Amino acid sequence: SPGIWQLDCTHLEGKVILVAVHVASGYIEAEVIPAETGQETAYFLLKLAGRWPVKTVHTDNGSNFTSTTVKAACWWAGIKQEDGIPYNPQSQGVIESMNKELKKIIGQVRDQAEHLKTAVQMAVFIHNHKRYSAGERIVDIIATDI
Amino acid sequence: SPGIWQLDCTHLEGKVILVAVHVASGYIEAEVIPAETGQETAYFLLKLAGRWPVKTVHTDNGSNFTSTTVKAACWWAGIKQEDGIPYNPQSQGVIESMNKELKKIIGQVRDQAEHLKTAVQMAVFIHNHKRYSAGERIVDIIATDI
Ligand SMILES: NCCCCCC(=O)N[C@H]1Cc2ccccc2/C1=C\c1ccc2c(c1C(=O)O)OCO2
Ligand SMILES: NCCCCCC(=O)N[C@H]1Cc2ccccc2/C1=C\c1ccc2c(c1C(=O)O)OCO2
Ligand SMILES: [Cl-]
Ligand SMILES: [Cl-]
Repeated sequence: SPGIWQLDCTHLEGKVILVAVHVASGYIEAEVIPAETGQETAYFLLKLAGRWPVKTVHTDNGSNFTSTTVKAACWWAGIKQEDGIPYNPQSQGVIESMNKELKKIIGQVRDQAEHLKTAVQMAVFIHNHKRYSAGERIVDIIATDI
Repeated sequence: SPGIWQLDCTHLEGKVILVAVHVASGYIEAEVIPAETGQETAYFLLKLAGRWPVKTVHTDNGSNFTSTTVKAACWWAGIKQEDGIPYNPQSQGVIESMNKELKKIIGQVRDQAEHLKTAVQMAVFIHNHKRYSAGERIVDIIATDI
């Protein structure tokens, strides 16, 4: 549980927002990319795994699950790559709710930033600090595990 | 102490590697940028502060300390922007040692990656996982503070 992350891909302004959610805490990292490719996903996962102890990733779709580049990154970083099938159906709705929430925050900050990527990082900040906070929960969870 | 970070800028392959070090743990985040500008530094700090509880940043030079864009980002993210003058002289040497270590790791992985940015993120991963590890220390420090 402390090492479980879920990938999530959402769209805004003709661009793609790639999100990793730490399932147990709701803590997120996110980036804007031109389109979701195996290459982009692989690089994103490498970044994530260097920063937090990522044991398992539930991939966001079958293309990323199949991607040899994503598989290479998961091998390199010691990540167990799994499907993201919502066997528990309240998963769908929670990811949906998070995308809606993130887009709302992005709209609330959008005019403070020239570029979407900046607004997305502002949204990450607000989400992870919002009150415990998600940032507090992830640290506590991992510390307890260690 | 749990909230103190130090910026560090080093060079490789005609490119710039921007590093943030969590002083109490040795944990790092890093990115490759074409050149160190206020814009790049500001964006990097926004990303960092959304991901960890960044209270104080010791800036890497006077240009970034002066930059209105960096000041704007620090204001936005609630970061106290400070100078990075090594009042304690063992700071210089520790940062110097870290840059040497990072470049060594980059060389050890460089052939596994087409692009420098990938090698740098591999180096971040190896550095933060190397055995406690820096990743374990930062989590414990912050958890104790919370
Ligand atoms: N629509 C009006 C926009 C006017 C811009 C106002 C303004 O200075 N924003 C600051 C606030 C702020 C808070 C935190 C971080 C950046 C920024 C800002 C700019 C900025 C800086 C670097 C970047 C950026 C942008 C960006 O602006 O996105 O993009 C990638 O690297
Ligand atoms: N001697 C040359 C080696 C040829 C490449 C070998 C190879 O497949 N590396 C994997 C291993 C690996 C481990 C972790 C993450 C990426 C990669 C790799 C590629 C890669 C993927 C996405 C990217 C990249 C690269 C990149 O290659 O940098 O760049 C930005 O997004
Ligand atoms: Cl946080
Ligand atoms: Cl780690």
